[PDB]
Amino acid sequence: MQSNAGEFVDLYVPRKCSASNRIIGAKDHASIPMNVAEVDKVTGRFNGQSKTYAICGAIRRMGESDDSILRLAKSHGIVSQN
Amino acid sequence: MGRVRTKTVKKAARVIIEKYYTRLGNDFHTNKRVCEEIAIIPSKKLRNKIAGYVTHLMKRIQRGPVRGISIKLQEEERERRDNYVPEVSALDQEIIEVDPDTKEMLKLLDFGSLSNLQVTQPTVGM
Amino acid sequence: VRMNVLADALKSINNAEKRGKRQVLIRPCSKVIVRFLTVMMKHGYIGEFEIIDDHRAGKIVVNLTGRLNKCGVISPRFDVQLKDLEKWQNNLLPSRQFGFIVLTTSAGIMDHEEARRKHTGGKILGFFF
Amino acid sequence: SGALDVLQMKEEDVLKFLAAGTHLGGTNLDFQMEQYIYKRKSDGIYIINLKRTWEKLLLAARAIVAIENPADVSVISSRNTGQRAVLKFAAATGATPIAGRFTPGTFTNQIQAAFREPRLLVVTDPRADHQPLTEASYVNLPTIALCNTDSPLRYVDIAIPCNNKGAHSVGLMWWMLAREVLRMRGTISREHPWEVMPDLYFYRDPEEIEKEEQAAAEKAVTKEE
Amino acid sequence: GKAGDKEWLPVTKLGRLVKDMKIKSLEEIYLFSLPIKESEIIDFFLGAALKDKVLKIMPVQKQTQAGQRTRFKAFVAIGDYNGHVGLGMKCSKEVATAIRGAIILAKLSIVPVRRGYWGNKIGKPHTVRCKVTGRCGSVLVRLIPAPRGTGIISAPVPKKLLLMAGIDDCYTSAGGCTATLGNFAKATFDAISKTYSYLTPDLWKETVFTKSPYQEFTDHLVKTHT
Repeated sequence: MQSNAGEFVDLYVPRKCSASNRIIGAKDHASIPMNVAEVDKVTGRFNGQSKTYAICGAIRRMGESDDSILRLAKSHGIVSQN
Repeated sequence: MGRVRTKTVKKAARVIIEKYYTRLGNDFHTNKRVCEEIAIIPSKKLRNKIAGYVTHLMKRIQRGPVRGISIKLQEEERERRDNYVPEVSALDQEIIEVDPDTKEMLKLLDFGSLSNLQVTQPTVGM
Repeated sequence: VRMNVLADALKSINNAEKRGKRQVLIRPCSKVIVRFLTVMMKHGYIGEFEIIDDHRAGKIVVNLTGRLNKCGVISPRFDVQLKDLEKWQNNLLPSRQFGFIVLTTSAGIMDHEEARRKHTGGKILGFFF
Repeated sequence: SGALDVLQMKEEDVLKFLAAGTHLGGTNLDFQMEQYIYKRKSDGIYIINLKRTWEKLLLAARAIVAIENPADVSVISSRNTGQRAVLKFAAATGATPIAGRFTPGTFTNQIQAAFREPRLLVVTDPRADHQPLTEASYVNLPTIALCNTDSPLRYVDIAIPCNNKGAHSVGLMWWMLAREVLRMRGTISREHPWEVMPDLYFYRDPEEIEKEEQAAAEKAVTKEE
Repeated sequence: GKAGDKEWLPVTKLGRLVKDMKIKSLEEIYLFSLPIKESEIIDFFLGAALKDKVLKIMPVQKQTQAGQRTRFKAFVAIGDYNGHVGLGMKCSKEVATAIRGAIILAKLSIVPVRRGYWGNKIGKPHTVRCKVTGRCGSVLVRLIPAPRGTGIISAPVPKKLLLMAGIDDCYTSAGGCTATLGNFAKATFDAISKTYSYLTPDLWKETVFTKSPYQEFTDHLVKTHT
């Protein structure tokens, strides 16, 4: 957040979950980052740079996260036509 | 009557069988004298109890596995059941066929082999 | 009955956004709802929206994001005279800095920030933030 | 899938899926399990798609790879069928098994001596191991498990559908799971037969084991005679 | 005579990374929304700006066949004047032990606040970002933003918390039974929490999802550490 100078304030800028577009607080212990491993996709062997996600507790606790994690990987890979 | 064993007996009885499994017999008197040497039990009457329960446990340990304590040879046979069972080496019997409405899925996913057809009657409980 | 159409409309998109959705169905499609959502789209609280056509009155479908917190209606429709304005916007908005009271004027439907630059009072409809 | 046919399901594995009856799934359904099913028979039994099973296997396994420590991907199962399977899993691949009764508070205590902080979980059957799932949402653990048609989804991030009512469906699936993580991380890759098989991830069968061992001893004695 | 402390050997993973000093601020912790399970982590980062303000020391007591039995339940506030506050309750047989139990618990539950401006900028935020609420069982508060130099206009109870928060200007109003102050202060604390859980147009730009400290610093923790 900006000021007169454009100087940035706020002690931490919180992170905003992928499929809910809302922000998770300092205490919120049902919110998970989930690391998918990429592969080279020529031999199907692990190669470094991961795809990382974040999900909030609200969609987790109702049981909607399973669709969100699927759709996120469906707009990328690995998922073709499921 | 009464005389239901306390937890102080049942705690140490398990321990003494785990780490001195070999020394045990199944006689009262032999199992007493072993407990006297591998540990000190500060009373005499207490000693006569802990031996008798150690004896009573050792009867059951020579059958199937007890669920309160572990010994080595049971964890052997555990491993022997849990690395191969004699029932199969084949997956599952190598060829298993399926009925239609599964075949329609496979038709649209480029598979077209090893099937049977039976079109079983309507319906649930009917 | 369905006395006021716009008032029944906003509660759906309010309820839907809370549960976590991104497509809705709102009926029965008034022209008033269209120009409302047009202004609400420019600022960026909702995405593009598709008007289905029927002869009856139509149906509208919306694509939305979590940016919206709540859009409410204010009914019945009171007048504002550009000195009553400051009193309204204090009660109805979380902050001076952002939030947008909507209204209709003879110069068309618009936010309050625009109306002040045209010197036009008029009838208030709802709000959002 | 992703890569064109060097990750996509082979003709071989199809036989194993069908012989272990994984395709079959229970009578009752949930509204989160509607898409995974294709359809019903003429009888109460609903046929899980095997293509849809296969895609979910991969990113599940790829997440088990994505951690840089293999000693803190804590697997859990408490059903008897899922004891022998998980034990070989976490023995072969570096992982931590929690076999049998969970003994609650082991993801939130500072006094218990079985306290652990892992990152992932891999659970069999939500409705036997509901306890670790609830405690996962107090300390931010990603979660994976094996769902059936009638198993609800709640405090899980990804499902791996299966028949899993106590079958060869169980042990086969845990074997396949351990196969994939080695194709990406390990040097087992070649994707042509691995030495270890799914014939020891299957259930004990303790009374069936004792009877088979007795019959094998009788067959050994009669071969020697 | 004899010298040297030795205090705080971590049994917690997060605690060990702080003790080896590869986590450089609490602001990293909050960004991943981790629990904090030890009271020395916070007291390592801070500890020379944290004050306590014991609100009430309240008796409660039940009835048994031998008569009364009374335990003392005290509330204790905590906060430095840069944006971090907390609050805690605890009860025990005696007084001092309950107080010291609460001074530990309040450090554990500490959180940051988000401060903002009135309608214009001149640097250094002095008030609350947006108009928020917070309820605890029929008590609620309506923290309303205020211009500079008005001071905190509130009852005595929330005037403690908001002043420690560094929120120097605020208008408030209460609703319901504020006599039972345990509700009243927990409802204030509830409101003060919501400040970073309220979405504003500033935060609409998308996050970069930087990798976790748990992931990057895992190399030191492959010895026997848990």
